[PDB]
Amino acid sequence: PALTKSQTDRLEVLLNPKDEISLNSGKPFRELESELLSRRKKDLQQIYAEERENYLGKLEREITRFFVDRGFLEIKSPILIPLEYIERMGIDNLSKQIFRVDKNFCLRPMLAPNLANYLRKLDRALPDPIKIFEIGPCYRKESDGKEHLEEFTMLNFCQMGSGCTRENLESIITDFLNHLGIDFKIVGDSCMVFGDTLDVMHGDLELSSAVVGPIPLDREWGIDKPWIGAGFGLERLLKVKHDFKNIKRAARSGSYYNGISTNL
Amino acid sequence: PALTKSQTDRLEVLLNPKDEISLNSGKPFRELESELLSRRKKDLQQIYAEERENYLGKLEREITRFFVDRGFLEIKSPILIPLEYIERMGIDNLSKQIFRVDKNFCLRPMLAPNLANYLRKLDRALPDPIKIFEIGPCYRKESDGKEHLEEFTMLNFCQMGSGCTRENLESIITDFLNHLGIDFKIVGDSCMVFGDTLDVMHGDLELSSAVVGPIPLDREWGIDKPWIGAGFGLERLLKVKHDFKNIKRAARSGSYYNGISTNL
Ligand SMILES: Nc1ncnc2c1ncn2[C@@H]1O[C@H](COP(=O)(O)OP(=O)(O)OP(=O)(O)O)[C@@H](O)[C@H]1O
Ligand SMILES: Nc1ncnc2c1ncn2[C@@H]1O[C@H](COP(=O)(O)OP(=O)(O)OP(=O)(O)O)[C@@H](O)[C@H]1O
Ligand SMILES: N[C@@H](CCCCNC(=O)OCc1ccccc1)C(=O)O
Ligand SMILES: N[C@@H](CCCCNC(=O)OCc1ccccc1)C(=O)O
Ligand SMILES: [K+]
Ligand SMILES: [K+]
Ligand SMILES: [K+]
Ligand SMILES: [K+]
Ligand SMILES: [Mg+2]
Ligand SMILES: [Mg+2]
Ligand SMILES: [Mg+2]
Ligand SMILES: [Mg+2]
Ligand SMILES: [Mg+2]
Ligand SMILES: [Mg+2]
Repeated sequence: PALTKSQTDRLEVLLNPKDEISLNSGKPFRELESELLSRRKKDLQQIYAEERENYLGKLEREITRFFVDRGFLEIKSPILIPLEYIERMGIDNLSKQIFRVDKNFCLRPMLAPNLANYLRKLDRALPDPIKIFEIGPCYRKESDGKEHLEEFTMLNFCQMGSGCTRENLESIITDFLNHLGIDFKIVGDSCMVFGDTLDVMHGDLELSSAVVGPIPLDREWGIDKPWIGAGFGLERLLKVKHDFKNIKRAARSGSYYNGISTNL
Repeated sequence: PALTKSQTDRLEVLLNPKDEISLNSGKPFRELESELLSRRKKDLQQIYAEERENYLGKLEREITRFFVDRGFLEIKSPILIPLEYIERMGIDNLSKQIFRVDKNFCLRPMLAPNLANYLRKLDRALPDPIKIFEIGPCYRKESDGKEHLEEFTMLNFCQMGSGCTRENLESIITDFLNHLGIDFKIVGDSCMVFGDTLDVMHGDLELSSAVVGPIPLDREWGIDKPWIGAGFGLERLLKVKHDFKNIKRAARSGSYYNGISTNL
């Protein structure tokens, strides 16, 4: 008895990357579902007993330690931001991906504007170079796909002043991804906001877009020094680390806990 | 030369709880402002050199360790939630405090609905009792006040099954606030959502509302076991810990870093 698409979809939800269970074997659907369900219950019992940290939270904490230890100031800035920030980033009506809140606000689609404000303000107080980073939620309307979430988690680190070269930027990215054990290559790309970017690729998967300033947009933000920065999606890092087939396994969600289906 | 309200407001921004500087001394405004500015620059230089962690982020990590170590599963759930969750929590049109996103969504004003879903789902897999917690942003339209933010950070921990008594709930709260070094008392109050609550008070400041279930709302969420839970505002905990006069010092913001004005 062949499997329906609904049945295939259910078994894929319950299947984990570490499993070696074939759906196209001729085993009956209810027997495959029940076996997968029992393994996932066991996986959750082991997490609860020994490993009670959330993957996204744990990765945020790991990344935070890495950048604090390397001299970067940890920033926590608003997620609900002025809609005016969007036009001032030169996002001309990505502009269609913005989640609007009431009349004058939106959910941030990137961390960059808040971090530009911090760079400008902190340069009045802190010695050269200024090094800061943030990790937190960001929001984009997206087409349903294996690599995109509408609610995702960004890391953005940046530096302003001395040391703001492509060479140093690549070196930080290398040290960062070596710490996480993720292989990568850097490929040139372009962005309608920042211009030329350095894209950090794992296979076909874009982990990060990075930028070497200065750029003309800086004057709109009161920035007048060289700078570098890079933005990474944490759920994409987790997708790589755990070999997930769909980024939803990694997302904020009532539907998966650390890649294990909660629909048991 | 007396100080204007604008001048007073500027000096209050630059003043920290540890300062012993009188604005009503007769010192000229520009000399007071310049002295405060120089101390705040020094405070930020010391943070950057030695103490680069954000207060909200550091407190989230401290609380996370406390509850993981006590057997609670760390949850990270969506901040952007279905508007339908609001009516199902019996919030009948707090309903006016909700930030609406597009047509069918809103920014969560509490963590409770997501955690109720997790309790129900995890009870299919995990042994008794089920203990979970979340920390993260929540959103309420509020009047401008010393104790309220429109974007704040909630902790909610909860337990379902055995051990779900007022006695155990108070004991967890006591252990938690003793760990943070915050004195408190518990006072009865009422809530249009949950019914009777136990409110955790520091002086006149409400740190938490806690609830001993079960309650009739449980049937709407598939909950049929006893439960306990409590929700705490992290920025209010930081307000207490650091003696801030206004909770904005503690908030996600481009305007303060760890209680130090960024407008220097
Ligand atoms: N919708 C999304 N879901 C999950 N992660 C995302 C999403 N959008 C961006 N990211 C992550 O944020 C990083 C920096 O954002 P950027 O603006 O470069 O994305 P992007 O170039 O639009 O990505 P893509 O081309 O894959 O849509 C990306 O490299 C990616 O890792
Ligand atoms: N607008 C806010 N800003 C900061 N913290 C908040 C806010 N609303 C609630 N909290 C925190 O969340 C906890 C639990 O939420 P709850 O629904 O009990 O708040 P509340 O009873 O409406 O508080 P209040 O009466 O002070 O408005 C509160 O005890 C408080 O510590
Ligand atoms: N490449 C990432 C973001 C890189 C930016 C790094 N940091 C930062 O935002 O400050 C610089 C800056 C100055 C003026 C105007 C905007 C920004 C992305 O595309 O999401
Ligand atoms: N006192 C806190 C929240 C306490 C709730 C604890 N945990 C939880 O949400 O699950 C129980 C539950 C079951 C059915 C419907 C809603 C909730 C506040 O008022 O913000
Ligand atoms: K496999
Ligand atoms: K999500
Ligand atoms: K004082
Ligand atoms: K805020
Ligand atoms: Mg994109
Ligand atoms: Mg791209
Ligand atoms: Mg990109
Ligand atoms: Mg209230
Ligand atoms: Mg109250
Ligand atoms: Mg309350």
